[PDB]
Amino acid sequence: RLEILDVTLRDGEQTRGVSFSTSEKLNIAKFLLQKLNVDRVEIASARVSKGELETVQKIMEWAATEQLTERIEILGFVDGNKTVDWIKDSGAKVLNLLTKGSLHHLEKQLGKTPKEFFTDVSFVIEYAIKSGLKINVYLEDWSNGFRNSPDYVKSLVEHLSKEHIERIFLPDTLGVLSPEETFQGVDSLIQKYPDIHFEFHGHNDYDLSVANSLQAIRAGVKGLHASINGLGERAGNTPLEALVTTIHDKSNSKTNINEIAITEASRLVEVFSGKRISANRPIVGEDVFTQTAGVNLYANPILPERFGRKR
Amino acid sequence: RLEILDVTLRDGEQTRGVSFSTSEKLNIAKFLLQKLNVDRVEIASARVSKGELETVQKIMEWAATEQLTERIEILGFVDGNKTVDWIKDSGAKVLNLLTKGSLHHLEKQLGKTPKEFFTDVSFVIEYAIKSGLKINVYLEDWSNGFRNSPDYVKSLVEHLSKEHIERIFLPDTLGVLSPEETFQGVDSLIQKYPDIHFEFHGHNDYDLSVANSLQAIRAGVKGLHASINGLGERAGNTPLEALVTTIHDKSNSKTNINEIAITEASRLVEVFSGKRISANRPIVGEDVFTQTAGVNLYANPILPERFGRKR
Ligand SMILES: CC(=O)SCCNC(=O)CCNC(=O)[C@H](O)C(C)(C)COP(=O)(O)OP(=O)(O)OC[C@H]1O[C@@H](n2cnc3c(N)ncnc32)[C@H](O)[C@@H]1OP(=O)(O)O
Ligand SMILES: CC(=O)SCCNC(=O)CCNC(=O)[C@H](O)C(C)(C)COP(=O)(O)OP(=O)(O)OC[C@H]1O[C@@H](n2cnc3c(N)ncnc32)[C@H](O)[C@@H]1OP(=O)(O)O
Ligand SMILES: [Zn+2]
Ligand SMILES: [Zn+2]
Repeated sequence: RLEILDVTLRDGEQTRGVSFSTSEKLNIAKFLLQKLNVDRVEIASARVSKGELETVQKIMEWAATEQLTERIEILGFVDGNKTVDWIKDSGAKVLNLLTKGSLHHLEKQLGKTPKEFFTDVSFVIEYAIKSGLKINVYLEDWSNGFRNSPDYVKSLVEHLSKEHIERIFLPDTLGVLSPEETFQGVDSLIQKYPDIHFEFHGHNDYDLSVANSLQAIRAGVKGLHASINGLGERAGNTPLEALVTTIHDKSNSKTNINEIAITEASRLVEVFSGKRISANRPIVGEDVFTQTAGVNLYANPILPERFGRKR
Repeated sequence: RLEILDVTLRDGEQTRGVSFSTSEKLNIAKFLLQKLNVDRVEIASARVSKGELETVQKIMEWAATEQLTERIEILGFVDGNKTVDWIKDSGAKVLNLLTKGSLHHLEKQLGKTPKEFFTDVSFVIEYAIKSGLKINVYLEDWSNGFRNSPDYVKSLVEHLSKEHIERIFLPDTLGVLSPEETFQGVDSLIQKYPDIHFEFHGHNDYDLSVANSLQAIRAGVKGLHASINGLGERAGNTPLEALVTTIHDKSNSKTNINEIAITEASRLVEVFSGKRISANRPIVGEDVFTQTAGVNLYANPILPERFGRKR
């Protein structure tokens, strides 16, 4: 009853020193969709470069072969026709539009009016639909936007509700929210728009992302974003492995993820990305199942074979 | 207004492949108390072995030299006179007694009665006081105990309240609590015993320890336990660096920790302990301040120089 969007290949790629080859991205994409069973994957950003375009084409060639094309998503921008054209040629059929979720960002980067910007947005969604694509919209910096420019944010959502988009994404872009705050901002929107599919997208700057994610689930979110090993730009995104385990054991909601493929997904991403995880990394670290001082008295609901390890 | 107990040298030492030399423990102890300014440090477990006894003696020799002896604490057990004798010779003046916080543990390990066990407990506290020591009591497995054997737990606390101990520790020994749960169990006790100093001690098995810790602060806790780099047996203890930053920015409570010594405390522990931290480790990872894709628009309250880095 909860969709899971993995942004490991995109948001996770932005990380310093990390860059996946076409072979690695295809390998990871196949695993997450077929083995780990994550609902969808965000494999790239449009207009990044050629090669990245080729990469998306191969994955779409494959994804088509497997009736999964609708499960791949591309991060795009409000640039008129450039993003949609790029995604059009890539082979991908889904665009996750990046819009300004804070009045502060809109003015300091674009220097536009909520009216002007909404027109630019409507064009892109308009042109995207016209081009056979589906659209999800990111309210970038929403975490700061609903706390400082709550009006701009309400009109932006008000505008997107009159548009034909699949989902609206509420990201803690700078990862500055506490769980109480995440609940407020999300509850605020879900209660005004009970018919829109919202998904929370947290970042782990204060090591609160999965806790925040839980509160978002309380507020009424229908999906969550996460990356393997919490790969991402700063402290990374919400760590997929701990989020799912936490959703399964500490919430009445469910997920379609196969807990058993969790250890391999991690090893895969760790090797290919080249970013080592600590031995104590929750659920997925090397020594996380080892209790040397504990002298089934100290049995934890977190067992090695539950995640495809030690058996 | 919130005490911080660092268990990096003890609970953190239990970790697989980790063992600090007398020189390293002294170095870390001095830094945490003098530089990082953590209220107290738990440097060892009594009766572990000789050498560890020597180590505590040197630190006490030093701590005395600096009028800090009352800030060092030793993990002890309910063994009659053995623990108190050991701590007596060590030089340490504070004992953190390990008691059974769950009826399940008491019976499956000791096979004793709440009455019998309380008598053994009262002896140790009795004999400890008689020996010039101060006492804090750990309700081991409390996280499972207040959810399954809430009665045993209420009498245990009821008994400890009639004793002359400094504080009572509420540990999520197996790290299985959600923030909502942590609030319930802690609020439950604080409301029955408004005059006792309770401290939460979380573990990061679900990557919820600092979120749990925040709720404990809500419930009315007066202190928190944590380890540098979240060092600890399984997923480790609550990560000190993220806890403090989170307490400072996301709660109305305060701490006496010097945020500036945070990066060095981490490097110190990482090297000496030999457990590498990931580059994305919140607040304290190598690339945690780097945003390569972010194109002061993306200014986070988490700056490098705030923690003694990049300047
Ligand atoms: C949640 C918790 O922290 S559970 C804590 C359990 N144990 C500890 O904290 C002690 C940690 N031990 C050490 O650091 C040891 O020096 C090591 C591990 C480095 C090397 O020796 P080990 O034998 O591996 O240590 P071990 O794992 O046995 O430590 C457990 C200690 O708990 C002691 N213990 C636990 N309950 C009792 C009790 N009721 N009465 C007496 N001793 C007890 C055990 O006796 C042992 O100490 P001792 O056998 O030397 O007297
Ligand atoms: C919260 C966020 O995720 S902010 C996202 C910002 N940027 C991205 O997501 C794109 C990531 N870029 C890449 O992966 C690149 O291929 C790299 C970094 C690997 C190598 O090239 P770089 O130049 O370093 O990428 P860069 O950091 O510039 O990426 C930013 C992109 O946002 C694009 N962009 C942002 N806003 C707009 C806009 N309003 N109109 C057009 N393009 C925009 C920039 O143009 C750039 O893409 P482009 O210059 O190729 O058209
Ligand atoms: Zn993001
Ligand atoms: Zn512990």
